[PDB]
Amino acid sequence: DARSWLEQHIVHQYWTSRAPRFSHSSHLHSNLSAIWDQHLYTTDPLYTPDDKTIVTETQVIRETLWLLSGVKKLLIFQLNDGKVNVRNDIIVTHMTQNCLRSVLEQIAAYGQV
Amino acid sequence: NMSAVRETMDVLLEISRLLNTGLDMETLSICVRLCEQGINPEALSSVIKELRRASDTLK
Amino acid sequence: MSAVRETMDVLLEISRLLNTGLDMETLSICVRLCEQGINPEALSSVIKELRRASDTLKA
Amino acid sequence: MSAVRETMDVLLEISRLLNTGLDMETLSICVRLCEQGINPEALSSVIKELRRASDTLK
Amino acid sequence: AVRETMDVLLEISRLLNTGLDMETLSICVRLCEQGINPEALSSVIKELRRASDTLK
Amino acid sequence: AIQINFIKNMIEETLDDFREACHRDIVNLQVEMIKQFHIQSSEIQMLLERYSLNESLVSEIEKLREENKRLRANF
Amino acid sequence: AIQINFIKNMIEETLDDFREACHRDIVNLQVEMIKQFHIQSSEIQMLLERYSLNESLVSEIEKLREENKRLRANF
Amino acid sequence: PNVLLQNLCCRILGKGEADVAQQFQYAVRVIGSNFAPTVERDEFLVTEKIKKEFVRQRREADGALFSELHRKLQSQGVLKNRWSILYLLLSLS
Amino acid sequence: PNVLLQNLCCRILGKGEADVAQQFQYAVRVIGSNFAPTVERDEFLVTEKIKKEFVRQRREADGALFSELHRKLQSQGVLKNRWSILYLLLSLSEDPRKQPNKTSSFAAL
Amino acid sequence: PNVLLQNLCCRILGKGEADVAQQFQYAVRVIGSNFAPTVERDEFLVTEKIKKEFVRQRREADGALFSELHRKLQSQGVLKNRWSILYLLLSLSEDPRKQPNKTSSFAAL
Amino acid sequence: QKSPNVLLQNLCCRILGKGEADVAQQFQYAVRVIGSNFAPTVERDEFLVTEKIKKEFVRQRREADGALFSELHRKLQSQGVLKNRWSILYLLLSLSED
Repeated sequence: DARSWLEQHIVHQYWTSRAPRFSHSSHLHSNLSAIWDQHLYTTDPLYTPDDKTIVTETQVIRETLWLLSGVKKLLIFQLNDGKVNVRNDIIVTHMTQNCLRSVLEQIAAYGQV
Repeated sequence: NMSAVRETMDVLLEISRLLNTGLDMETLSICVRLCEQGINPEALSSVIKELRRASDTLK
Repeated sequence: MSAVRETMDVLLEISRLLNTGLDMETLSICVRLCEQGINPEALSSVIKELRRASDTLKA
Repeated sequence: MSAVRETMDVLLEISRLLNTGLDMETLSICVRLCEQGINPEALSSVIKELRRASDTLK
Repeated sequence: AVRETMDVLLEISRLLNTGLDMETLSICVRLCEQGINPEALSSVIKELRRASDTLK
Repeated sequence: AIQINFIKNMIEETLDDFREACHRDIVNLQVEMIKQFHIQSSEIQMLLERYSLNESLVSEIEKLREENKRLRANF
Repeated sequence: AIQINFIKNMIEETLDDFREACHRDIVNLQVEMIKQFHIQSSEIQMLLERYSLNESLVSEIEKLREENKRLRANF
Repeated sequence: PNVLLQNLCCRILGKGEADVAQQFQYAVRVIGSNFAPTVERDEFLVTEKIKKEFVRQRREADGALFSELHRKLQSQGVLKNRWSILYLLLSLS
Repeated sequence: PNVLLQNLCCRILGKGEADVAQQFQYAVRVIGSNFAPTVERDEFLVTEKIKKEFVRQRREADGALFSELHRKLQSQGVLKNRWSILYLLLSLSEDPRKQPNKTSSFAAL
Repeated sequence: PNVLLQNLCCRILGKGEADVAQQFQYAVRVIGSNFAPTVERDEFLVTEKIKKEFVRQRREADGALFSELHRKLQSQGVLKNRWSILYLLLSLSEDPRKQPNKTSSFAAL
Repeated sequence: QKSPNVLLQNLCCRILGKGEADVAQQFQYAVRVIGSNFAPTVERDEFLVTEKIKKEFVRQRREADGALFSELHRKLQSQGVLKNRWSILYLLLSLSED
């Protein structure tokens, strides 16, 4: 079946949730986002657990590498020409969402130009 | 962090008393957390209202 | 079959502007369903229920 | 005993005005139910459904 | 009463381009006079009509 | 006449939004009807299988049949 | 232009009183509908358990069959 | 309340406090849920509704009497909550 | 009441007397509910709705036939439930510039 | 219809070819309850609802575009099934402001 | 901790006035209600909801209460620890009484 062959040999989807998503690794240092997010869910009784698009290591970085010399991408919530800014739900497996954004905004500006 | 939850609880608590309600703060604090866990405003309203209907009948 | 290809390019413009959120393959199923005859109320009602269901199952 | 009968009697005249032939007995019961706390809206549905069933059945 | 009333109903239904036979209208008058709710009665026809279309 | 037709046409704009909100509400309502009947049907199907007969008993009628037959296929 | 906005708003206010009333009736209906389902389902389930008869009862019927047999020829 | 509901059923169907069980049970259910309101505790609003209905049907005279009768009941100072009983007779109108 | 609904069910669906079971049973259920219908004893509003319907549908004349035939009915002194017949007739109207859904093979679902 | 309704159940969930059984049987039941609609056909009336909706969500430009697209649509091929198609897209129409709460935290209830 | 179900159990328990298992049946009921499909009525404007609440105060002659609430709205927004304010404002709207 063409669909089951396509699901295996191409990276699981991140613009759609129809094919779930790599979100494991076996060290205890690479599950950091889940613990940090947990710590907050235990610590603040008012916490919104942000909904987040799972990556799937080094595929957000090739799409920043696309941007940097080519066309716009829709996993980046950019607006107009002078504002190229970062989508508000992208995370990498082993970094805090706040921490990760902080870098995506550096290289956002170097693709802004 | 302890101050932040408390200041938030307080601004809401002034407003609640003004629109009148038999509810204590502690149940109102849960509601914020239920909204924050998502959940459509009609589902949230119905269950709250229903609990109140059940309390009044019971006592 | 030539015909079948042209209609879908214009149709995909409306659906993406209007916010509907159906990929190509699924948009073809509904057009089949509407041609074989379906109540319009049922078709919208299922699509909305399957979508709500799918997001919860996943998460 | 007087007092309830006096409420029911006024109610009886009003029922004739609205062109409804509720019984004097049915009225006395209704005053007692609503006085203990019965929402009126459910109660009117009850009276209606039973009056209709009796009519069909005959 | 029945025949004359049927003749008038039949002509109205034909103006409406509404597929109804002679048989429906006569049965309809008889129910209406012994008492049938017009909402109930109507719903029965609408539904019966939809089923012959699904089957056919 | 002029103002009457202005007020009329605006009231219609508003009533269209309201009609459609109600229309949608019946669609949602129909979903709720059927989804609750579907849960229940599922509970009943399972319960009537359990309490209406002993699953225990049927699986032991097959066992004695399998044992008895095999004994006899050595005579 | 100004009188027009006033009348319009006034009609909007009456359409709010009614509109909010129409929504509330639906909401009541919904909450009741769900209620009738959970009540009816809990009664159906307890009731079905009474008349279908549990496994315990089934076993005692077999026990009685075993008593008649013993009484009649093993005493 | 239970016994009052039993008498109400008995009086409408033909007297008998037994074998009216099915219809009773149904009533109980009906009582046990809540039915949508228009008004809630405004005995005054209901008095207007009564009047309003008598003008719409061309039974104005009936409305003229009602008003007097309504003052007499007010004068006796009986308590049962007026709103609830008056709205119930209007609802079966 | 049943005897009559059954006859409506059987003639219109066509003879099967086992394919007409479903519609028959429904028909009993709707009539077995008890309610005071709304839009009853108001033949006047119902006549005005049909006359308008002929206007929308671009047949002026059909309204004029309807007024005449209607009056003819009043004069004979037939019907004790004029409104009801009128209400049924109106419900079932179709306008020949919209098309009702057909589907067949619906059964395989 | 069965192969088509089914394939919809597999695609929407994006996974499962018999793990979508529950959803299929459910879709079949729903479709098996007979809805009646508020207005059947007329191209102009459904098109208008979509235009008013456009204005209402502040996507005025797009609303302007949709009219070009509508006319275009007829010329690539004439539809007999348009009202129903145009409706389906209507009921799935959304506003560009706000989110629908969380529905990825709602599963845990 | 703060999962939807746990948060609901806390509600039932304290309001009915009894222990965890004595409110077990109303807890089952409650879950059925939440899990009913409800479609958002708010997909637009924090403002429009704030306006309805202000309308409620005026409607009951509680004008002073609307004057204070308006100022209080501005504060509620400003601390902004709530990201689903709108929902809360709707809940409070339905709980509006004299």
